[PDB]
Amino acid sequence: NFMLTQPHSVSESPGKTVTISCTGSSGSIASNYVQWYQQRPGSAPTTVIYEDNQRPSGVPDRFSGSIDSSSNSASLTISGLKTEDEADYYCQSYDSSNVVFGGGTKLTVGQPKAAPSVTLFPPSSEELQANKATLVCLISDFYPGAVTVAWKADSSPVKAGVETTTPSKQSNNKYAASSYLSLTPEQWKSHRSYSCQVTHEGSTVEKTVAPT
Amino acid sequence: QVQLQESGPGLVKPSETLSLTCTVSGGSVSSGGYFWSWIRQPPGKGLEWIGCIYYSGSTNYNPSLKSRVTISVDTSKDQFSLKLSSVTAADTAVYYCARQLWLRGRFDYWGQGTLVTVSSASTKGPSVFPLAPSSKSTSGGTAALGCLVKDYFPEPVTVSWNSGALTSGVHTFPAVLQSSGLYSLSSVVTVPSSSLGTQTYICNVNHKPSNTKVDKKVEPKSCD
Repeated sequence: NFMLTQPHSVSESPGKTVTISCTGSSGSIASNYVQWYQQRPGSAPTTVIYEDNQRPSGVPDRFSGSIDSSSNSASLTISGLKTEDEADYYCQSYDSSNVVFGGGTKLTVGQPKAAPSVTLFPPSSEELQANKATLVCLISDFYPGAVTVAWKADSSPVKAGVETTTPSKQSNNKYAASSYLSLTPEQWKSHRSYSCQVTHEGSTVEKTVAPT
Repeated sequence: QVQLQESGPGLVKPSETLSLTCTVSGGSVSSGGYFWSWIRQPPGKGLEWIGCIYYSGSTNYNPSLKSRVTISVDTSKDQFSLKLSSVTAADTAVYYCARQLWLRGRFDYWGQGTLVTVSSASTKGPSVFPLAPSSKSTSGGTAALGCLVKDYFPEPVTVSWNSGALTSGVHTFPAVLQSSGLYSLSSVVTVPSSSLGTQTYICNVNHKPSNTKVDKKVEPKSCD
């Protein structure tokens, strides 16, 4: 029942010094060796330090680790933050024949807000011939990446069959998002109009479509 | 030096048996007294230790994953494989085979992580639908058109416009799980409204696991 407690998010400006903790609950940190792993998103982890004080050949000297056995918290000191240091940090132990990892630290360090361009299309006739219908609402070129979608059937809000995507960074540093409303062909022609409303930073951008 | 390469299918159904094999090139499994361990990592979560093995029959497993992990070493093919039983939907993690020498030490060489996603239902073909632009689909001097990729399994799907000729303004969106199992996404491109009726735009949706390639032309809406 020995776990390694790590801060979820640690963010500081580049060029300064930070301290990342790794706290053991039951077992003492001085009992077993502590290994720190620094992993890119979408890449295999690489060991940034091991044996609690000695740096591997290839990493810079700034990655320094220290052990404070009195408080049962293992410290990793990083000085002079850079762009490539923005990664996940995990601390490792051994306990007793059972390797235990850490929670994970989000090392972090900033963009002009962008208006959410919004476009809408009605379901196609080919989809209607397949006894299906889907209303697609898309949000793009916006910042900050925090948008809320709300479908409308003329005036009644629609919640069933609503599928939306989390905002994703674009090539021009902005964000992109989507919204899908699965619907039956009979319900598409039941209402006079269908509209998707996008709320971003208080402002609302609304477009509407109709069966034509 | 030495390297680790994993194999096996990237999909598994719930309540089935997982078969992931990690092969070693440039070294020997039995020589060097080098341990071997498997480590998984869920997307957005921390690393999780599954178990470790020696070239002999010595083995150890995590208490949370006990009585479910079966790992064997075959020296003749110079590789080791891990078998998992009673796999669930919470087992979706990136599996790394970890060449590690010191049991209390470090995994100095990490293999590339294979993506494992508990497969639901079965691998099914995508349903591509055109996304017709109109007068209400344009805001200013530019217009937006695209293609809808709906009801497919499994991930991923590659969408290209005009066989890759159009890349500027093309946005590919991550998939989202529908109300019942299946996935859905779309890919759109922003073009000036003057080139609507004079330029032909064809989306190319490819689904390799289901072996389906669909080319769908996108045209402005015809009112009926």
